[PDB]
Amino acid sequence: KQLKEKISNIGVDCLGYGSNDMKELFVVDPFIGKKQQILLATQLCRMILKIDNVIISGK
Amino acid sequence: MNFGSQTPTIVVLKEGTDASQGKGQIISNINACVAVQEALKPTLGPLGSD
Repeated sequence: KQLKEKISNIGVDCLGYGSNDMKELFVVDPFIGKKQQILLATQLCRMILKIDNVIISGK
Repeated sequence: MNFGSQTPTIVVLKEGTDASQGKGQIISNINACVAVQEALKPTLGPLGSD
């Protein structure tokens, strides 16, 4: 659907409504909040992948 | 004349003091530096690892 139509506010309806268009379902999120999910994730995983030596001193 | 039954010999260095002669120790010192060197071997370069 999203490849066909350019309207980009259709997602997964979890409450079981008959229509997936989110204009009528009253759901809104901030841009700064959804952006930080990608930024803090992709910036952390760079650090996770760059570890080769892993030394853990037993307590 | 003697004070007692026997008299054990004195160790020159203190008991537990490690010491060694020959070319074995300097090779061990070089191998010790190479052991520390191998930890930082793949770290060198832009594509290195933390």
